[PDB]
Amino acid sequence: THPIIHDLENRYTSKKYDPSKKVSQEDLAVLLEALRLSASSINSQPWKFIVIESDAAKQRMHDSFANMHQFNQPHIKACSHVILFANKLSYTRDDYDVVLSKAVADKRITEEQKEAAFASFKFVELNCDENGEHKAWTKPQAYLALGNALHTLARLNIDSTTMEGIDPELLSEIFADELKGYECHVALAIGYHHPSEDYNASLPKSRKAFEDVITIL
Amino acid sequence: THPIIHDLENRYTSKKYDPSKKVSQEDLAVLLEALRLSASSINSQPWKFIVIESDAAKQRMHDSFANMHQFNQPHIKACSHVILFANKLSYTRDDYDVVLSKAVADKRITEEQKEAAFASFKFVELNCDENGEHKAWTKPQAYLALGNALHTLARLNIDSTTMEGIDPELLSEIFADELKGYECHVALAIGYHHPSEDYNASLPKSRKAFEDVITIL
Ligand SMILES: Cc1cc2nc3c(=O)[nH]c(=O)nc-3n(C[C@H](O)[C@H](O)[C@H](O)COP(=O)(O)O)c2cc1C
Ligand SMILES: Cc1cc2nc3c(=O)[nH]c(=O)nc-3n(C[C@H](O)[C@H](O)[C@H](O)COP(=O)(O)O)c2cc1C
Ligand SMILES: O=c1cc(O)c2ccccc2o1
Ligand SMILES: O=c1cc(O)c2ccccc2o1
Repeated sequence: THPIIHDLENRYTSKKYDPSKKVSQEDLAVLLEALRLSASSINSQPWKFIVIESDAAKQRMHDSFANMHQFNQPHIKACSHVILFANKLSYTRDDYDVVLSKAVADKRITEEQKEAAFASFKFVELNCDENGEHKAWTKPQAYLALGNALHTLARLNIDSTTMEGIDPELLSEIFADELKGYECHVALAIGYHHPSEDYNASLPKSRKAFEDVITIL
Repeated sequence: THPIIHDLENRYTSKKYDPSKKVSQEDLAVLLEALRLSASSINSQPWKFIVIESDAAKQRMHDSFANMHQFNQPHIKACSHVILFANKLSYTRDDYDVVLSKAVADKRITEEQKEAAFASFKFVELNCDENGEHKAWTKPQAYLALGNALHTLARLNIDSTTMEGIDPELLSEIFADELKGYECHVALAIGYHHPSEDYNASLPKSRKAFEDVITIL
């Protein structure tokens, strides 16, 4: 099988973890750097990836399922790490300056061209919603990073469970300081599936027929 | 360098294509199958990938830049193929029926279980607009597929240019029948960069400091 297809046909959504296997620091570092290298509109990187690693952090995450989507709760303490994909509520010219400044430092643009580079920010200004927030534009960038992450995990042979069945309001309360100026609509548990109780590991993958999703013109 | 990091450090946004090189059908088939295998919330697959391959289709795509984002227009005819990432405006039970029916046909589930599988559709009603549109939920799923595609292209060593600088309104007119019931906010040109005029090929990649985007708890 072609290596790319093999990876995408073999990755799946784990439904039960093995609490005695942890992701190595070597593998976790690759995943985190892969997330950092994700592409985004105008190199905005309007995101923050929060890694729930410690027992104390896991308890806090565990508690965010207090009143909603409890079918996802058992994974928190059983898996190795949980990653929160946070997207910025509003993206300002100041946030953008952080990017442009770094670009001047990395030698991709000149300080003179920097001011000239601020014109690409108009693209952000046009995507400003009712309340003056850009969350409808920043959230999709974070999902792009998530797609990158899922492909990355398939290559490292690490199991995962993407989760939209979370409580964003309660997460913003529990991780108050960390999610300041951001929102979190999706989290990702990673680890190693349970050898006998992860029933999804044995089910066939199902997707729509090629002609139902692809059109060639 | 670690294979995953090498791929992500070496892929970049091409700013000029070589019109004499096309993507092979073998490579195109891998990319399209990779898009099809993308994960999505509840396996909804609320997307359609439209491939602009023929000269006639390229002309239509070329014409969608008549009003705006002219800086992106030259790539259309120069590159090999353009892929439109379309997301569904509203996701219904009939839409989910198609997913569940294919799941049954894929032996993933049984007809009896197909009836109980619709209980997962409750999560789609949770993203219904005041207008009844789920575009704020479907668009992020399409961006996840895009993140998957960008990683896939890095593995195949094919150049690309993601494009949000497009005209969704003009696209809806030009690709009237193909996009009925969908919207398209991002397209992707693929091909091979111009050997000497693609200036971005020689510029360093720039991303925010690890500490600025990643928090470990
Ligand atoms: C954005 C997103 C959110 C999802 N949320 C959940 C979730 O809350 N719980 C879980 O069990 N699975 C969740 N999934 C898993 C999907 O059901 C799964 O990706 C889809 O059925 C395709 O199956 P595979 O992932 O097994 O290929 C989610 C997936 C995506 C991409
Ligand atoms: C969603 C999205 C839309 C983008 N739109 C454009 C576009 O219209 N034109 C183009 O030249 N670059 C576009 N880019 C490219 C980004 O500027 C580029 O990904 C970011 O600067 C990081 O650089 P790299 O992609 O070279 O790593 C887009 C990227 C993303 C992910
Ligand atoms: O030069 C660019 C680069 C971008 O990332 C971009 C994004 C959205 C709109 C237009 C754009 O123009
Ligand atoms: O069983 C599932 C599968 C999903 O993909 C999902 C998505 C969002 C909310 C809850 C969910 O529960």
